[PDB]
Amino acid sequence: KDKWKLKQWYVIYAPDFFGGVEVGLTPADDPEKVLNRVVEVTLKDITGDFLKGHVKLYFQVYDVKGQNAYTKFKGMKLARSYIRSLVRRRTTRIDGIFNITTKDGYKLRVMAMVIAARRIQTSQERAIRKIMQEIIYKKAEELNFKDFVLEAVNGKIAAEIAKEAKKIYPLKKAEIRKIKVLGEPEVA
Amino acid sequence: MKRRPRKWKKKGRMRWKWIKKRIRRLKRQRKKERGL
Amino acid sequence: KKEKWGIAHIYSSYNNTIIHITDITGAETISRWSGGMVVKADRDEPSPYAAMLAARRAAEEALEKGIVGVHIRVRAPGGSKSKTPGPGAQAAIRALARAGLKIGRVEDVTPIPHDGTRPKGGRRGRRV
Amino acid sequence: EGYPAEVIEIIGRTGTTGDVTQVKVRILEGRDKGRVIRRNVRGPVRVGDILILRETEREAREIKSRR
RNA sequence: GGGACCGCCAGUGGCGAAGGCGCCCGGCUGGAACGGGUCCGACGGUGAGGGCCGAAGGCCAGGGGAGCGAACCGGAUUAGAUACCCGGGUAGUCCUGGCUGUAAAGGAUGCGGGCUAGGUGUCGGGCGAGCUUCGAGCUCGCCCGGUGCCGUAGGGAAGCCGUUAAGCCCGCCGCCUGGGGAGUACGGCCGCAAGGCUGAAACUUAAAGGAAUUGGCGGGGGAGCACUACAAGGGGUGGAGCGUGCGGU
RNA sequence: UGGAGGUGAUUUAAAUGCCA
RNA sequence: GCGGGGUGGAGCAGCCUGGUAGCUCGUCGGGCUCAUAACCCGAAGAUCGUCGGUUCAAAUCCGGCCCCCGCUACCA
Ligand SMILES: [Mg+2]
Ligand SMILES: [Mg+2]
Ligand SMILES: [Mg+2]
Ligand SMILES: [Mg+2]
Repeated sequence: KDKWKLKQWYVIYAPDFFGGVEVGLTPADDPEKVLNRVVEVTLKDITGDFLKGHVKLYFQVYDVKGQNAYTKFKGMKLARSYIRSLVRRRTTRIDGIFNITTKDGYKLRVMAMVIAARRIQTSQERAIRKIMQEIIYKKAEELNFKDFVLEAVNGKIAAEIAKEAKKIYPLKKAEIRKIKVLGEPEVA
Repeated sequence: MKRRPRKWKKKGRMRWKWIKKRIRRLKRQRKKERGL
Repeated sequence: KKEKWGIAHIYSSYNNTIIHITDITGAETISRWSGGMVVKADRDEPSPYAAMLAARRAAEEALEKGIVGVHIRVRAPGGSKSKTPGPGAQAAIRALARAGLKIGRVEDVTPIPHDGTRPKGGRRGRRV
Repeated sequence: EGYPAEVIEIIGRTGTTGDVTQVKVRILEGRDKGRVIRRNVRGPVRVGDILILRETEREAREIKSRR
């Protein structure tokens, strides 16, 4: 059918900071329409080594220049079955939800999680949480936006919470889980 | 109603809840019904 | 490149089943098939048989327009109701690949609430 | 239409009147030709017969562990 | 754009006088356990009448009305079905100031003190040895506190309790004295209402109630059968006239 | 050895019975 | 001014579209249970008020007569 057979195959790009690597094919007629659809892909597909298979990412387009939608970051999500495989009995998860902003002004909301080895009472728990918020605050003052999203999802901050939180009690699989954007700044 | 719990046993009788409700429909009466 | 791809949402139930074959971003539908379209009886509206039939015919459409391989997204009504998938899952996905379209990442996206709203019934259940 | 498949094991008898029979057989030819499936048959059967079927994709429904 | 709960870790796990109490951060705030060659100097137990708190439900107003929804309107089901099933939907649930003071409010066990075997986990604290990525960590003993199970002396009609007595000793308190008629009657006391606290008698009957023991049964669960059971097959009676046995007249 | 607790499930239409 | 059905013991179905009164409660009787009721099935059962017309042919379309008769001229 023409309604079908009048479509037109635009292409998407990885956002610039990841290094442009093409992903996906999308059909559409007129360039005014496909400007607020979103994408999900893994990390493995964009220069990804397998063992980062359980990471999941999001871009939203922002422009249509002649069969090219250059994307823009939107968020990041982990695999629900994956974390489901961590929280078992006698484990006592630890939650942390935080608001930060960035040098260049992007303000974001992150939700990072730890898991101890045993059960522990709060007065040896909440300190962990305070420690996480601290060693993230300091972090998010020196970095641009694009670079911040780079290294957390690279898998880097984990190796630091899983360093200064051990100094209270031994633990396993410390890391950040989901990242959602809030707005975008006025400058530039 | 100053309960007496030997009656709920439902042995050779009827439920208690649904007897209370019916005694109300007569105390409300002999109070209202020209008991003035 | 030349890799045309797409996403198939598959929505199950106790009472019917639904297949939705879509573009990559998910906003542009391609082909839609149900259970109430092929078979008739309402005993077998949930059978695996209608599941297969409609779920082969779905591929038999979306295979011409250009879709090649597919990712899967399975889902139950969930939410404020039952959390169990219908038995039609392997009634579609076992047979879908058998229709020649490839397979990529496969996942269910069952919606669960953190203490959602009130279920039906109430203090005595579906008192059959 | 004429597809034959070969019986390679009898597994049990189900049916409200003890009539069907759980029997894991192998297809011998076709787009499958080598996949071994699960079906219930009617009549008497021996290990080593040559059965015809007509769908090669039905995947009969499981039993209560044969016992 | 809204309104209403805070999933999985979650533990005979903690906290409270009892009802209750579970997303996160800052302030305010009561109590208990532990460790203490600290201080005051019998200052205590109970408690009639008295005084406070007290899930849900109803009601006074004002706000809020997502989902859930007696009342109420439909289709079903049915011998009927004002009940079970289904599609809708008023009051309520929700927020502020109130009166109501009702529960299987159940450890169905009031509250304080002394004593009388041993075993076995687990939360807090502490003391002692070991390790230890040296961490506010991980093992193992021993002392004092709450929460669990098995079981001696003894105790009970037996279910069963066993230092968290239903054992043995010293205190104070409230109720019960066949069963119903009955929590009714008449009278007073608080309530805005609905109702709540106090509570007899005439007469009628020979017993109602508890704990365990065999068996029958179960539209309870397992094990195992049979052509007077079914499945799979073969042949029939019921329908005609007649032989022959009962019913009845 | 025996339980002692918890989460889910748990099925059409099936009324009644002199006399010693 | 009219105008309607003119139907088995009972609801009257069915009427321009034309050949089987058409099912349903009830009456006889036969089945299942141990026995009853529910449940099942054969039977009885009027044959369209009635004289007609139209109609090869009928309630079926149109009329004589008559059964019972159901709506005929209200807001201080
Ligand atoms: Mg008593
Ligand atoms: Mg007193
Ligand atoms: Mg039923
Ligand atoms: Mg009978």
